[PDB]
Amino acid sequence: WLIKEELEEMLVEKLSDQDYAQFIRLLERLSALPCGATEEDFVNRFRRSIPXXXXXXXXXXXXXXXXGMAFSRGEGKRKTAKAEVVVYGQGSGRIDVNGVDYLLYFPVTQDREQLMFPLHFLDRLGKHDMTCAVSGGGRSAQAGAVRLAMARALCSFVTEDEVEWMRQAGLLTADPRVRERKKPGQEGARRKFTWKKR
Amino acid sequence: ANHLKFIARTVMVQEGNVEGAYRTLNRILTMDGLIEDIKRRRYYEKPCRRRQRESYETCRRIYNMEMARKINFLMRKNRADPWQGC
Ligand SMILES: [Mg+2]
Ligand SMILES: [Mg+2]
Ligand SMILES: [Mg+2]
Repeated sequence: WLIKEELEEMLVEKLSDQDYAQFIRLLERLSALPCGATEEDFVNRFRRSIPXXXXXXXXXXXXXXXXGMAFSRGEGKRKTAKAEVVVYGQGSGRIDVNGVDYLLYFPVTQDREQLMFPLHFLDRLGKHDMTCAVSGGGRSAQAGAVRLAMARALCSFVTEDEVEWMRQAGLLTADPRVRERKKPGQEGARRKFTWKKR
Repeated sequence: ANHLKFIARTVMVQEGNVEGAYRTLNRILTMDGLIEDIKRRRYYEKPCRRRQRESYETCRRIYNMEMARKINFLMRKNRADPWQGC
């Protein structure tokens, strides 16, 4: 149904909430009965239509000319740190980061687990071969950016169904969480200078 | 004390449920006004301070009676309304 503002525009008249409510109530009474032709037109005046769109946008794959092989290139961004991950569809399990091996670039076990997440999800763990370039921020931020980029580059080689799973696993959604600016007259953006009653 | 015992204020529990039978006896005493009287009679209450109680009670009973009636009279018209959005 129209908003209150749209009926206000249609009649060139200020309205009250109660009034709007009364009317819409009446249009429900109208829809409640057998619907004639002019009846339907009438209620169509007060009808509007709204869009809804949900799909993770699917990149068509890209077959490289050199080996004749297909790859997909993802970009994740988390918290001062961006990563790009090219995933090759036929792998040895090789995963290279900034030109060095992923074990050496993430000596923190936790990070390697984060990395393992999408691949262990899609059971592809050995199947794929990834090249990686990441910059900005500290280690966990980096491992997470690679998580996002990878899980993004992994939806070319996955089935249309597993995509909604990765969404509900929350893999492809960015982390909105970031540092909050200190505020002046305070300490930590939240933390305040110790307050004195006396 | 001169009366035969166990005839007065006696419930006998049926099918062995005690709590139910106690609720029952309680409903007896409270229906007859004995609980309000025990509680009243823990301490004294002076004659004046008693007519005040009486009168406040009886006013309040009148009000609630009337208001009840009025409510149950207007009850019909609680029905969902015919003329809406005239
Ligand atoms: Mg702090
Ligand atoms: Mg005795
Ligand atoms: Mg009385």
